[PDB]
Amino acid sequence: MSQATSQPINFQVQKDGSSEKSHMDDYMQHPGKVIKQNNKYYFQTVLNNASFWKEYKFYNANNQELATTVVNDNKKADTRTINVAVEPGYKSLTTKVHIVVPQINYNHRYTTHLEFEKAIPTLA
Ligand code: COH
Repeated sequence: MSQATSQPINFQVQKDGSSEKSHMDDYMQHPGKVIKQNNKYYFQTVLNNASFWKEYKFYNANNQELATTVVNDNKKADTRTINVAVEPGYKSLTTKVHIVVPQINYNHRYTTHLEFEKAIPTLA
């Protein structure tokens, strides 16, 4: 068995090398969610046009890997809900994504940074 507690958390995806909004921010839903599940913490986020995201990896500011788990795939809406393993106090994530839109031959790898509105909290 598992027990889980959650609250909303907002964020903005910003450009590599910059504090500017990345257009990647438009491809994730807002706000996200922080979940505490069996004393483990997740940032739960919804990817828009999920079919375009060929690969994605998340890291903390110190380059540690943050495992992801798929919790929903909605074919009709073309969305994917994922949990990203995080820890209380995290303020930003680095993301590396491989985006492919084959009808327009768009095929690119990007690094961005996802900035939480406040640090991931401790939850009860
Ligand atoms: C998951 C995020 C994501 C998706 C789904 C996506 C899918 C799509 C898509 C779908 C049909 C279209 C028409 C575009 C069109 C563009 N993308 Co993106 N790209 C995305 C993340 C990026 C990133 C990252 C950049 C680099 C600049 C930035 O905004 O961070 C980018 C840059 C662009 C640029 C160059 C402008 C620049 O500032 O360099 C065009 C044009 N785009 N891309």
